[PDB]
Amino acid sequence: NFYKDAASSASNRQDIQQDPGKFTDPVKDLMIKTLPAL
Amino acid sequence: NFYKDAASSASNRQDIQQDPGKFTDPVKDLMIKTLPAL
Amino acid sequence: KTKSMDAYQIPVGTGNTDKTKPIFSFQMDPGYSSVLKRTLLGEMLNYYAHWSGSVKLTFLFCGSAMATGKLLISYSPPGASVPTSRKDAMLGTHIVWDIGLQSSCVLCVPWISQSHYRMVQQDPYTSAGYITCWYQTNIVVPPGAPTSCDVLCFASACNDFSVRLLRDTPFMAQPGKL
Amino acid sequence: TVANTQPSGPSNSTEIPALTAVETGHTSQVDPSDTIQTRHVVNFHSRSESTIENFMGRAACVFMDQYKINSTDRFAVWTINIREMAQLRRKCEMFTYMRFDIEMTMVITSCQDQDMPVLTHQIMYVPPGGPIPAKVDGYEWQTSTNPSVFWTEGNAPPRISIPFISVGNAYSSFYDGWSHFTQDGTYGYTTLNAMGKLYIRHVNRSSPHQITSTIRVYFKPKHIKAWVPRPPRLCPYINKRDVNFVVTEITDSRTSITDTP
Amino acid sequence: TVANTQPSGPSNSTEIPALTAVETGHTSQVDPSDTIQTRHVVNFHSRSESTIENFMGRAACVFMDQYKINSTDRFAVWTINIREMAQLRRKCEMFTYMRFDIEMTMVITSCQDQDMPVLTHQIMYVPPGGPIPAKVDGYEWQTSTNPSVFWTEGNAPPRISIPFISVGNAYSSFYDGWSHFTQDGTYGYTTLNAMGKLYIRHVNRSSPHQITSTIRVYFKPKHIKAWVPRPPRLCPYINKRDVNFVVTEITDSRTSITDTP
Amino acid sequence: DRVRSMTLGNSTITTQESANVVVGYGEWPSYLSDREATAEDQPTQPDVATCRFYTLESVQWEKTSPGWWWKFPEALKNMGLFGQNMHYHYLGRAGYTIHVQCNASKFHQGCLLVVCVPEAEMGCADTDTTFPATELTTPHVFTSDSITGKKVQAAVCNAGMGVGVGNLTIFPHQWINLRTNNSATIVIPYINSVPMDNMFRHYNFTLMIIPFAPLNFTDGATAYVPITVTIAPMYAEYNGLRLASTQ
Amino acid sequence: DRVRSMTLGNSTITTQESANVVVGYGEWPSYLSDREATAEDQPTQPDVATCRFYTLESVQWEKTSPGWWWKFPEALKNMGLFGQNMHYHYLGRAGYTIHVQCNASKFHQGCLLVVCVPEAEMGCADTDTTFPATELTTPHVFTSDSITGKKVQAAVCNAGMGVGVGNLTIFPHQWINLRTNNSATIVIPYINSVPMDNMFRHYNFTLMIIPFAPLNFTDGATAYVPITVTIAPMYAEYNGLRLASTQ
Amino acid sequence: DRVRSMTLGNSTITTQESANVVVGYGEWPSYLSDREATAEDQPTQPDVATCRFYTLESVQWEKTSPGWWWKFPEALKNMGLFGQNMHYHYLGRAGYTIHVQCNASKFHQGCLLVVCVPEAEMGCADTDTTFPATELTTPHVFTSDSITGKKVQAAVCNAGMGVGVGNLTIFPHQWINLRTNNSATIVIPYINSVPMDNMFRHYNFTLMIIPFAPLNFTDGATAYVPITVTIAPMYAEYNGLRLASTQ
Ligand SMILES: CCCCCCCCCCCCCCCC(=O)O
Ligand SMILES: CCCCCCCCCCCCCCCC(=O)O
Ligand SMILES: Nc1nc2[nH]cnc2c(=O)[nH]1
Ligand SMILES: Nc1nc2[nH]cnc2c(=O)[nH]1
Ligand SMILES: Nc1nc2[nH]cnc2c(=O)[nH]1
Repeated sequence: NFYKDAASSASNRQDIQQDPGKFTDPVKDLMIKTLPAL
Repeated sequence: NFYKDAASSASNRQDIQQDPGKFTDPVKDLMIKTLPAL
Repeated sequence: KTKSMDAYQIPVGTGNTDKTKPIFSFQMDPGYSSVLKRTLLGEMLNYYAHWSGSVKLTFLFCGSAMATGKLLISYSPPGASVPTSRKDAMLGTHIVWDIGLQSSCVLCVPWISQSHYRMVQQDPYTSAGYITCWYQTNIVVPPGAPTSCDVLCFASACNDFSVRLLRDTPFMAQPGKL
Repeated sequence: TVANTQPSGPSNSTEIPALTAVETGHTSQVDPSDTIQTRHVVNFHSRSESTIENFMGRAACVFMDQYKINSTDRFAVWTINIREMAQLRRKCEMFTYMRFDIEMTMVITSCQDQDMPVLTHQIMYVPPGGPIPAKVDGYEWQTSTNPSVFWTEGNAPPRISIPFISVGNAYSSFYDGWSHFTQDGTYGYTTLNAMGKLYIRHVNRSSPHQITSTIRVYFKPKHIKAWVPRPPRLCPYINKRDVNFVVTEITDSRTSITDTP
Repeated sequence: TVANTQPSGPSNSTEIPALTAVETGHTSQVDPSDTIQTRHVVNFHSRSESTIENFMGRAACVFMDQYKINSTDRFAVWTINIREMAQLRRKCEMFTYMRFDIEMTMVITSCQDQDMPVLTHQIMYVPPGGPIPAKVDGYEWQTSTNPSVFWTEGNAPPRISIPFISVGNAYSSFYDGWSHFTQDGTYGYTTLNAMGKLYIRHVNRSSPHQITSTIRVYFKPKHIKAWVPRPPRLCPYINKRDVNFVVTEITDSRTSITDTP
Repeated sequence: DRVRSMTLGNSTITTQESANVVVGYGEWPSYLSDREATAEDQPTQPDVATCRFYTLESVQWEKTSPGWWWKFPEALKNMGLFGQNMHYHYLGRAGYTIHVQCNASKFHQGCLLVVCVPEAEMGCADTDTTFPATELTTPHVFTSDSITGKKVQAAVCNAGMGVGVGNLTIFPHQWINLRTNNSATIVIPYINSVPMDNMFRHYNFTLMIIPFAPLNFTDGATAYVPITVTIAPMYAEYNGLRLASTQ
Repeated sequence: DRVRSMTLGNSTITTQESANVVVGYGEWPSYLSDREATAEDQPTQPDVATCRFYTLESVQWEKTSPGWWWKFPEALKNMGLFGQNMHYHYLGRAGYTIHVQCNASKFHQGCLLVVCVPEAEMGCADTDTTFPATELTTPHVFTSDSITGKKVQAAVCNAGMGVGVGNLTIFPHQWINLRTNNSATIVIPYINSVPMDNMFRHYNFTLMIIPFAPLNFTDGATAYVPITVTIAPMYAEYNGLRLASTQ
Repeated sequence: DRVRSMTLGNSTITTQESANVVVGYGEWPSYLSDREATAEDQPTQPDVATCRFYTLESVQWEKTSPGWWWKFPEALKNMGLFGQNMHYHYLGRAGYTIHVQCNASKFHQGCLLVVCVPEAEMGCADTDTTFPATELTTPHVFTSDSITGKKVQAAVCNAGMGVGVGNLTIFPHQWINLRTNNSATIVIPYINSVPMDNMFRHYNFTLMIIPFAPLNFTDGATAYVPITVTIAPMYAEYNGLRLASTQ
């Protein structure tokens, strides 16, 4: 970090995070893979 | 190492390895230099 | 039928004719295939050059509650021609889907590839197989229910799916100043 | 890395992973380990290049305009927006809200339509509401509090970093709403786009011959946070101040439902 | 370092190091210490410069083409392959499989066939399947996700590093196989060569006179792993998409088997 | 797990064949926190007067009906005290339990897409003009054709916002498959780039109901199959009292 | 306990209205043990190439259709790699998951007997001669009459083997009652007097599907009601490699 | 250490004057590991049905015969169950014990080079066209001349791949010197840039047999001296079942 400003920094490409649970299964009642859906 | 990427690095010229046994004598039954071949 | 709603629905009927003919058939590679290049799987895949992992096809049956049936959805890896009979198609990774209360089925295409990645563009070296559907038995409907139903298809990636080499998408095709 | 494939065997039981209900709004979480018999394979594949920082983190062209040396065609003005060019627009119109700070890189190439001495360029940025110059000897150009870049040709392109300068907690690619409270006036994302004009001119006073420079601005988003994903654009980009479109086919056609190459 | 020579003396015994059988597929491991009498010598000679990293690790020319400023001859296209030029081809056609990541260096020299202002060049790389430009005002040139290098003349040559972008576990110099599954279509290594086209143009809009630039791409392999060595090429390199050849003498001739200079 | 009940502010909803409620993006709505707020004025929180089920006008679903869209919060104006607190306040949040319900027999077939799209910025029918505000907001209908004029481009393949209509599955959504369920409940937390926003000039989301498989039935079955939308804001709070706006 | 799934060697079977699978005589099939074996040669065990679901040709079930029979293992020849390992090997075992499936509406009625009979030694139509091998093995149909000629006696009351057809319930069997289930799964361990036997000249069992209650439906219901047989060998192993036999 | 025996899958090989077996590049073949695999499907491992000795058609070795080449795996198609598992599967590995055997008297002389070359990408006879697939695959013969046409350039000095034929010693190879040995056994692990590859469109290696010292004998000795190739895949495994390919 050669600059004080945070916008004047390298892109944080290294970090890898993900939460696909908020898109693929956003349902309230938990749905088990094994069990029937209903 | 001034870059995060591994392809963006210096050539590893320093290391010197070799295994000439897999080309010159690839035979199954070991062949002694002293003994006759057959 | 493309600039309409009839592009999404797959016509499935009850009859005596054409029960030894496929219901549908298309390429499995989601980048260049004229069926699933536009899906959310294919839209995010066309920004990339390489792709790996299993895709899965989900089939929602949009018939009546009294109409029952069984369908054979099969995947056959490349090397041979398209399966032309149900006998040749039940040799690939298939599923016999009984249609009942659940009314939905997932065919997981199991990623049978020679290499670790495949090209999104169409090349012979890394080409995916074929996804064909067949009548396992038939669709059977009561006297008063409508005899022509249709299956609605879905496609998404599995948890081991990954894309590998960034490129530009060919879809936008800007002509000039906006 | 991505998830490994667990080994499975022949199964005959009252459990049904394949049977789902799409009408639950639920995407099935099944793997090929649930449908068929699989071997144990160790996936060393990573999703490092599909992240939003790697996807959006490439410098895309956002603005091209000419300005001549030796009137109002002597300098350029952009009134900053992403919507000038189609390829970066489709990446930014893919997320509803997205929060990033960008560095911009200019590629300034002068071309002769008698010898140019050397060309030095000024890229002055006025934040919204500032004084705009109407001439090259404007008086506005002196940058007491406006940021400005001076660049002489033959050097590296001018790269400077910009912070997240939006009023809201995120930039909005789409604004389904009106400008006035009576539901009147300007519709769409134009209302939210309050980022100042960008003024580019030759600080060379004149030239013996007509020299036309063109500038190419390249935004590269970094430190990117994106919310509420939406499908990519299908139909082209007729306008810049509105998402207007001619209706287009959803997908390329076939001859039959069974027809395949 | 290489192995030292152990001292030996006069020997008269039932052991025979010289006697071998080549028909065993076996190369004899004998030294001059086994055949004749030797002194002890300490070999400080090393094999550091015969390694694959030092042998292949030199930048070789792989592509030359012209593109003019002020049609389709306004920009260049390469559809990347090693096979364009003969000297690096013979080093890469020496190993069957080889895994390396390369950095490419461009040498761009503009020549006049009235004064050029300054020339800035763009080297855009489209990965396979991407949109190709058919014009200089293509619209493809804006590089939202294509890698691209902008270079103005009079500076250091543009060097960037490239990863191992092959689908397979190694690049294949040779592919004894067909393109289609019915043993039809394209034969040879062309089928495997799926690396995108390389597009080079002047980002200068025009010029008062005809300027012709030529580009020279220099691949230098690094982090090199090579498998299955094969003999070097004897006969020349008639084609680029196939290993086709006219039959040539194996070695230079003599007048007699005893004849020597 | 097919029967379900929702009780909000003296109004309960009964369903017996339904999928489970879908929580938009996995976040349940709530009141605005003290650290993410921006207006230093005590907000109005009428939890039982406004956060309750409001039933919109039902629409007839036919064999050739393309689809419908509503624009919320605005569609809920002049409806109960939720619309009165819009006219007197400048800011607002909510969380909109959306209960779309469409019943049929076991001899009807069809499949609806009930999708909530945040910021469905529509497109004008003629590409060079702008259309009035009465075009956006009896819900507006899609068309299985191409309209022209000073209107929103209400073709179905391009769902109005200019995308593939099959790709609207990325948003929080459900399906009403008439063989499985007769209702679809979607819970939408407050989604915006700003902590509070005005409810009149800004449409936080639109509710698109699009039959992918059209309605079909033989003779004798009931032809009138209506679709009813029952939307209930949740955790609604208001800020910026002033004189009532005339809209 | 009505939904069930069977996954064998990249081929799964989904059913949602079914009785539970019937294990023939309470023994699940397995590989041949070292103490009960007879051939000192390493057997071929291609568990995923042969032990998978193979779908036979479907047959139309009519109001007056008497019944059908298949003869296995032979019926599975020239079908996939299970039939290729027959032609190159002299011995063989398997365990034959038999999944017979026949769907209908709630307005169709009928009742099938899906019975697996080990060693269904048939009888000739004319009592003093012998009939060719093409008579035994499009499955052969029974007849609701008495045939004459150089044929298998395919009357239904005497099921071909000369017994009471109602007494075929002693064998491992299920029923497809169209009001209850639309499939019948029978698992058959290797039943023979010998540890391994040739698969061509010997028919270990036959699959008889006999409608006790005939198919009936009013006008408007679908007349074409097909019966599909999906047989999958299990724990199949082979011994005695040789040149391929031309049959 | 001159006598040797190789027993694979009910087929043994006896030799009494031979060099020891050469293991290609010092790696013995094996099954694909779980960390280096790419296809999540259970592979077929028929260890005794396919991994056994297959004997190709023998060729006559004359005083002026230039040489021969086979292309494997493809040369082993429609030969036993190793060729049947090619037609039904999409992927494949093996390890190919190659036993080339050529016997003579003590009054014959000659010296063969039995070399296995991975990826012997051949060259066309006319330098500007491409040759059909029947040219590559009765093994094709080299010529002690220069051919022209739509053929593989089968000159011997340039061994077809355009190198010095004396420099083919870099590959795993043996010599059949008729005074020393009458057989040459080469073991080849799976050598490819990919973990599994299709066996039809891709030729993993070719077997080149080139007499450096030609056959010579006086009158009275047997003129017919044949060369027999006995190739046996090892650790062969298959993936990707489908319908049989017609090739
Ligand atoms: C010489 C000084 C240059 C300063 C330039 C300031 C640039 C302003 C920031 C760019 C605006 C980004 C807007 C993105 C909105 C969206 O994603 O829709
Ligand atoms: C401006 C961006 C430039 C990026 C250029 C990417 C170059 C692709 C990698 C080079 C291909 C190497 C192929 C070697 C194959 C072989 O050894 O036969
Ligand atoms: N009733 C209810 N309250 C919550 N608070 C946070 N999550 C929830 C939820 O899912 N249901
Ligand atoms: N999967 C399974 N394996 C068995 N092994 C012995 N009995 C059984 C059984 O009933 N089911
Ligand atoms: N039989 C045998 N098995 C091995 N496994 C690893 N190496 C060898 C070998 O050389 N011979």
